[PDB]
Amino acid sequence: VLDSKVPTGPIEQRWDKHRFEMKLVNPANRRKYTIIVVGSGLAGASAAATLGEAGYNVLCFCYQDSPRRAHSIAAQGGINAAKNYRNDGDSIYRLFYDTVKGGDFRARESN
Amino acid sequence: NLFDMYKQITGEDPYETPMRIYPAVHYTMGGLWVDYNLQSTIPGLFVIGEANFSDHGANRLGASALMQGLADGYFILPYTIANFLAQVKPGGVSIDRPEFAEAEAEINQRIQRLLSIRGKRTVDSFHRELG
Amino acid sequence: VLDSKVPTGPIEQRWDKHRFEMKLVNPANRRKYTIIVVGSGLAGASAAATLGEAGYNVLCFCYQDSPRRAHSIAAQGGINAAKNYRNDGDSIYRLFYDTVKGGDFRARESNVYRLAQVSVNIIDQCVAQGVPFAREYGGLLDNRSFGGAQVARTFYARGQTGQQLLLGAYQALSRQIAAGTVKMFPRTEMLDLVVVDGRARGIITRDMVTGKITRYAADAVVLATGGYGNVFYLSTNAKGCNATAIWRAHRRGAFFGNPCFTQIHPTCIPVSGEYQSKLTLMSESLRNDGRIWVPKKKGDTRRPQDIPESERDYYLEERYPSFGNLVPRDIASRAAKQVCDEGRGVGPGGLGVYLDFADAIKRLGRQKIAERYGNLFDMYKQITGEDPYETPMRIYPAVHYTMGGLWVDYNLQSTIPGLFVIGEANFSDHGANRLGASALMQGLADGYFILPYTIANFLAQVKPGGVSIDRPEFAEAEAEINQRIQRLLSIRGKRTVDSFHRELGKLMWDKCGMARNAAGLREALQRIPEIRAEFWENVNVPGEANDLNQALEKAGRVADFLELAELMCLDALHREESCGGHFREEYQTPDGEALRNDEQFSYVAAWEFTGDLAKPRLHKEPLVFEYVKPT
Amino acid sequence: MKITLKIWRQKNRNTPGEFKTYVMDNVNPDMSFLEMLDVLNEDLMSRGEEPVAFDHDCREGICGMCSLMINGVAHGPKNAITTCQLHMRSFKDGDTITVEPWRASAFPILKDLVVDRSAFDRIIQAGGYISVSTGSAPDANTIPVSKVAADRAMDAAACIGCGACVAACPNGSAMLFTAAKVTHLALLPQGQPERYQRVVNMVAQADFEGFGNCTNIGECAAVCPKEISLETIAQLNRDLVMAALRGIEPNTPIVPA
Amino acid sequence: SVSTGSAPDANTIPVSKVAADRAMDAAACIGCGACVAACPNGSAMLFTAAKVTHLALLPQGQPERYQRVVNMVAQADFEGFGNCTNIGECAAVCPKEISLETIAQLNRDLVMAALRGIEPNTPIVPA
Ligand SMILES: Cc1cc2nc3c(=O)[nH]c(=O)nc-3n(C[C@H](O)[C@H](O)[C@H](O)COP(=O)(O)OP(=O)(O)OC[C@H]3O[C@@H](n4cnc5c(N)ncnc54)[C@H](O)[C@@H]3O)c2cc1C
Ligand SMILES: Cc1cc2nc3c(=O)[nH]c(=O)nc-3n(C[C@H](O)[C@H](O)[C@H](O)COP(=O)(O)OP(=O)(O)OC[C@H]3O[C@@H](n4cnc5c(N)ncnc54)[C@H](O)[C@@H]3O)c2cc1C
Ligand code: SF4
Ligand code: SF4
Ligand code: F3S
Ligand code: F3S
Ligand code: FES
Repeated sequence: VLDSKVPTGPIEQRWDKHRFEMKLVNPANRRKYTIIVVGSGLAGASAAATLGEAGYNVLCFCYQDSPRRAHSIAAQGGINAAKNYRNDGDSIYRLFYDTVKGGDFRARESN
Repeated sequence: NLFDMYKQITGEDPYETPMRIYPAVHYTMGGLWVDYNLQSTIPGLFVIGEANFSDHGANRLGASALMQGLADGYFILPYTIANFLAQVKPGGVSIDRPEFAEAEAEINQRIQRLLSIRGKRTVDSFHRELG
Repeated sequence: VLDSKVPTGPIEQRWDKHRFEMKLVNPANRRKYTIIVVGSGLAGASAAATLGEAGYNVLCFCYQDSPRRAHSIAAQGGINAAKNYRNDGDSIYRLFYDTVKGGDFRARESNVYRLAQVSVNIIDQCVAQGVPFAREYGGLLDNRSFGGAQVARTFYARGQTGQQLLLGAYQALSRQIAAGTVKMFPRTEMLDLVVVDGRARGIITRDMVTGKITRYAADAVVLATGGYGNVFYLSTNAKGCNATAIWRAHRRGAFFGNPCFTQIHPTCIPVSGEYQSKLTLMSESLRNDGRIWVPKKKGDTRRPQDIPESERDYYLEERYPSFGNLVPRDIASRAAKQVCDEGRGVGPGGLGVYLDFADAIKRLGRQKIAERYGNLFDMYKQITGEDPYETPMRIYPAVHYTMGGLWVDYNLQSTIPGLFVIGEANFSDHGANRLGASALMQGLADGYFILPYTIANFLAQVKPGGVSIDRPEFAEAEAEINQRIQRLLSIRGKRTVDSFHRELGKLMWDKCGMARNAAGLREALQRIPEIRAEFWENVNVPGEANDLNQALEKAGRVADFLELAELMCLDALHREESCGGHFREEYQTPDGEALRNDEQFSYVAAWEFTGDLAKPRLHKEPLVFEYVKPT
Repeated sequence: MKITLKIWRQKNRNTPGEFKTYVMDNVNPDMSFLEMLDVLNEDLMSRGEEPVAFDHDCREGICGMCSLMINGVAHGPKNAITTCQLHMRSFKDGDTITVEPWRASAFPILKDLVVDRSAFDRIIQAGGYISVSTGSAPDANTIPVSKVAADRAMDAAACIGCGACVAACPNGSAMLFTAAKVTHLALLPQGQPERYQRVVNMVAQADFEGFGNCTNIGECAAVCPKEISLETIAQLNRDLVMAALRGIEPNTPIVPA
Repeated sequence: SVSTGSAPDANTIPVSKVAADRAMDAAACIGCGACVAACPNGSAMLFTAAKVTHLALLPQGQPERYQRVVNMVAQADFEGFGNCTNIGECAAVCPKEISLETIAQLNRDLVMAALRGIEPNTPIVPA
């Protein structure tokens, strides 16, 4: 059986509640852990960089000559954010609604 | 930029001749199922970016895959992976375990079998038929 | 009856709700109010600077040469904030939870949440003021990890964070002194609190250069006078740190909240003789890469490096096999005091234990150990004359912080209306154990972002002025102060002030220190009045009143300490439980940890001065935990 | 150790002072200098004499109020420390140690070894700050400060206000203190809006308080407990030249209260 | 050198459209190495200069720019690349038409860093 492990309560605080309720590794104890990151795209490079900053031992892999040759490099359109820098009604809730309706109601709302 | 690139790739100016287009598969919002912690069914295996199903549903919006990859990398996985790692002891598994040897033997046998077939069809021929 | 005056509703909005429901003073009406701020440390300097910026007339006092010479200039560790600049799960709720659990569920929740919630504004203000916090190479702020936290939420300015925080607060205070809103009176010691019509309406001070007794009147009085950790003679505090202001306010009607709640520091450089009274503390992290031991033979005259391993008593390794070499501070320090009391003589007076780094130096890189503890090792070699790389470093526990103090409500106001206590001088929101880097944040929060609102709420409900220094209350307080000074100067006894202070501190460290029991506290409660009578009959205070008489200031401070110690011992005997720094030997887990009685002792003990030093009146303030359940 | 002490004894500001000799038969090498003075004071009190008065709070080299001219050197023979951080292992048996206050017109002597360093307070009050009020600060990470600039500003900001630069300066100048504060605030982006005013004001205040000028001698840097460099004075000089080019004139001096 | 979580609001620091456009012109470097291949000296000057110019035209790259150029230039020496004779074959074959103005900007940065006495750090040795 699959446990999505989504938090309860209002959706606007769920992540924050989850971040409080999930355990932490001390910065001194992070050097004891090794994390393998297969992939160096936007996700992989972001993850490896952040986990190396945190203090973990990261093993990052890619099949290309360089980590920079991942296919995220080929993306042409921009990146969305719910900053409402244009005064056009955008919000985090509007982006969440747009992504839930655009995915045609086939994904978990909390994510 | 689009017209110059099209003229570079095809050799035909789209200002006079029609441009030719054809649909192609672009993205896969399927992938390994992950929970809210971005963890798959295997404990300790985390799938991020396009490799997991996650939160694009049946249709990924524009400019949302870069958003999702950068979100998983920068602001989600650092928390959920620490949540997983804080509940286990560090170390305790080396590459000398029998599981590593079994996986390595399987990989070696697969590579040897692939190199030893010596058939009359290329790899890309089979990939083209499959696609 | 104590009214905490905490707001209702969700804890995340309580402060905002309170800030809306509080009364306000118009900026035009602020010039009609005078506020006395006794103290110029982080709390006092921040408070006086903010109140001068607001437009009040501020009278700030300190006993030092300068406002910058206060304690809290010596704070080495950083200052915490719930900014999550490190992306490691930190939040305002996590800081509030960490502080409630760290204090062993012995403080009000609303206070702790408000402190954790304004820590972020504190850090913004300090960076704006020019506090040279550590930056990363990209130009942005750098965080490090402090004890009691699994996150990196500490902002630091090299190893002198408290100096730079106080320098920013003192620069704001200097700006307000230049603006004329604040009147600074350095080298002036508040000797009494004047209460008119039940309100704290003034103070009686003594200028310690000319000896002049002056009376000042104010609409409100703030006591940012720091902690009373020098009641134990041997402590990490500055030599002038005292309890005179809070004890005088307590005798005037302020309730002492949990006086027995005292903190210790494990790693402090021991004294070289009976003359020394200050123990220079060293980061608790020094222990992380060191081992604590003493020679098995009490009469070992050999060099500690020449002692064989089989001839070393590596206690905390044989004792407490679980969590060895990183035993909690209280357990390790109680063990150290027991070992030194048994009789070992590893230091000059025998009060010290060998924290050696030899095995860590061999195991790790000596260059990496240098990068870790270079400044600490250089300071230790400067103070003791011994290189910690070869010779083991001697350490001994010392009293560091006092979580107790005058009881204050959510408005930071004591049981005397118009008297506000901030910083270490009050009990407030550290509970039974103050987390690392939380006293700096508490002082700066009280100064910058809490007292400006609550003092305005108090002042908006009273008329400005109406009390001058010619009132009979001022004359009575001044006559009492003059009589006390004359009596101190006229005893002409055989023992010095420091002799009595040393005896009192020895008794307090032996009985009301880190290991407390009923019999020891009762012995101390019998001995304290005897020491007080011997002081008042046989102390030598040379010099005159109208002169720079440092012996007179020390005598006044010790005279207050002798009365405060009895209340501390009574509070410790009262609390039939262990919590945080308060440890009763008869209430503990088999591991030696503190065992709380949350059914019967889940409250704040505020003690009322009843005219009898042996029988103060206990007032319980019940504690309810709705967000951080005790466990 | 047997130590002879020639200590300045002055009754008050107006009374003329003189050196009094005190012989300490047993001095611990591990004893700090201030602890040795404490033992001497206890002996004097027991003998019926007036104990020596000296300023001290922290005994850690951070607060900055220990201020003793020991054997001709501010804060004693050993450098990069304070009077409190100086221990008797820096001396020998039979040594004679001359103990003095800070000698400066702007640092009046109030007692045997206690001076009045409030001129430093008034130098700070004359612009040695950032005129930012509580509640108006932006996010702490909005303005980037390079690690080099932050490190240099922390090097200058590490100033305990002891006045030993004034005491060791042949001219009695507060240029190291003033230059340290000017450099600390001028190396950060927050101190830019006032810096050219601030230096002028501060320099003028140091003139108004009665300090001398700077001959670029360098005893200030030699006796500084915090090893504040002479680059702070070079930075203050650059700031003052730039402020003169901009026509910046000093404000009214901070008069004592 | 910015860690994750410490970034301020995206509009806190203004970058002029001209500086942003020039830094995007330099930042458009696919790291193909064709500048090294077409350079008669085998020099990585166009790649290094493009990165230096991209990070030096933005305010966020100001805190560590004079160090960075020096380090980067030193690394290009350490790795075995040649020097720049200002020939321009690198710019002639660049897929992204990265100009020689990037190399002039790198040169200005290196001269300014030399005036400030900036010393290169320890080279990045291979793993
Ligand atoms: C042409 C194109 C244009 C796009 N444009 C946009 C756009 O404008 N906006 C948008 O939001 N999305 C866009 N997308 C989608 C989005 O960019 C992708 O989801 C993106 O590739 C996700 O990055 P990723 O980190 O998940 O994986 P990738 O970027 O694909 O990176 C995968 C990484 O894993 C490594 N790897 C893979 N398999 C292995 C293996 N077996 N062993 C070791 N390493 C391995 C690869 O080397 C690579 O480093 C576009 C996609 C394409 C194809
Ligand atoms: C070595 C050391 C390191 C520390 N490190 C840290 C750390 O990393 N983090 C942390 O959070 N805390 C730390 N602390 C504790 C903390 O910095 C301070 O001890 C305390 O919390 C701050 O006190 P305060 O601001 O309330 O007042 P104080 O700084 O104690 O100042 C009180 C003021 O009252 C004035 N005053 C005037 N008249 C009187 C009178 N009659 N009686 C009394 N005072 C009078 C004094 O002159 C003084 O200026 C450390 C303490 C020490 C000793
Ligand atoms: S500059 Fe140095 S010597 Fe002068 S007051 Fe500051 S710390 Fe003391
Ligand atoms: S040729 Fe142009 S795009 Fe390729 S590496 Fe050199 S500078 Fe970058
Ligand atoms: S010694 Fe004096 S002359 Fe200047 S450099 Fe120092 S203030
Ligand atoms: S061709 Fe070569 S010499 Fe310099 S300008 Fe280009 S790298
Ligand atoms: S007593 Fe504080 S610097 Fe010496």
